[PDB]
Amino acid sequence: MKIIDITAPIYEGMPVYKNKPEKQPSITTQTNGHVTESRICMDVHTGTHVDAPLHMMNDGKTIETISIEKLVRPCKVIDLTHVHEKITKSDVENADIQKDDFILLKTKNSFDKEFNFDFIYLAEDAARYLAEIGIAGVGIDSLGIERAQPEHPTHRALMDKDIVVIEGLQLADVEEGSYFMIAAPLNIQGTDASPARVLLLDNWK
Amino acid sequence: MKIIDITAPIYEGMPVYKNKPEKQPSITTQTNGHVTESRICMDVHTGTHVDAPLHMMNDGKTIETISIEKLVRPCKVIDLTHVHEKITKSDVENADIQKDDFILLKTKNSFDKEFNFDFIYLAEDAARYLAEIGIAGVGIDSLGIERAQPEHPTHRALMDKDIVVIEGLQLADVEEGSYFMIAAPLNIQGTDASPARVLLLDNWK
Ligand SMILES: [Mn+2]
Ligand SMILES: [Mn+2]
Ligand SMILES: [Mn+2]
Ligand SMILES: [Mn+2]
Repeated sequence: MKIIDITAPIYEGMPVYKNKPEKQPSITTQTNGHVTESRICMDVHTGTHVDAPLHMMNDGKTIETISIEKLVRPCKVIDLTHVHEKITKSDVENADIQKDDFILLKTKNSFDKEFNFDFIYLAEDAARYLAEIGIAGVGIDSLGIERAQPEHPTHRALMDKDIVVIEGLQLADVEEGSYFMIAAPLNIQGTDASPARVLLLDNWK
Repeated sequence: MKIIDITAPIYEGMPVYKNKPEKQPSITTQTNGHVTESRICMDVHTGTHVDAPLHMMNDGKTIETISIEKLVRPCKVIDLTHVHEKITKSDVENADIQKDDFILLKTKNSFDKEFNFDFIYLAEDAARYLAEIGIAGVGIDSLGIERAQPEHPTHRALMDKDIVVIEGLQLADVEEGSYFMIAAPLNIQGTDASPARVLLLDNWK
């Protein structure tokens, strides 16, 4: 029984989207004696997080409306580290991908220590498939699940079929295969996302 | 397989320590058409959270040094909702509490939906016993594990023997007995605590 921690470290200087200074977290501390107490400011879309429909809608469901039963369940890691530029319907047709599947995608982003602007992303063609195939949720090892797609069709195509999106996974030391996924978000209410601790278990039970 | 969410909701207006209005979380939201994006600010000791040795020491370990192997593991939920004022050595001698047990304390705090200044707490006599018995960790259904104790002897007795302190649990709907605990902290580096999503499973094997 090994736990693989596939969560991104949160710290000032961490890889953030487009390396934008304002997307960086701040931690303030105070030590009155031996008592050390901190406060953290962070974008909900920081490192390992779970997107909610409200991101890409407006009467969109929040983080809260997505049940823990959908996040603390079995999952399948798909190795797409052979993929260049973007994941296409081709790369996900040939994989074991059924209805109510939670698929985590290990791509060459798992191996970038700093932000890469040309990160492998889930194209609309790939997402529209995944939606009509009837997957439960998709995780990507990238802070955003899509780029170079204005009107955000990838995102919109998942959250339309209430498919939970997990961004910011660190899947370097993970082998393609089925695992017990623990995707535990901060119990934030009414928001477009929540930062998450995502663990894999080799439970094989 | 039933998950029990024993994590407090995080929202402006939530119960915080002594109702200090500065300990309240903040959130800023932005809406370019249908993209919605948020930023949270919160005390790392807000609601359900894991304490680190740093709080109550300085050479003491930060919230990245408590491994997930001792936070995502079998737990014992002990009923002490018959206890008044404070938990004592007598109150934790009678219970099936063993070395390397992770013990979550259900008390009258779970049935308090607002902060109460007279909260049940773990007293030094009890925290010392649990320290020399060799428990792996103790969870409390109060935002703080002690009060009316200057020098913080309960904290220190436990963070001294690398015993983990988990605070802010919501154990009203939780029957005394064994569970699988997922105490999944936000992966913030070099801090005195980190907010946690704590889940309880009934897998029993
Ligand atoms: Mn995002
Ligand atoms: Mn997104
Ligand atoms: Mn605390
Ligand atoms: Mn504390």
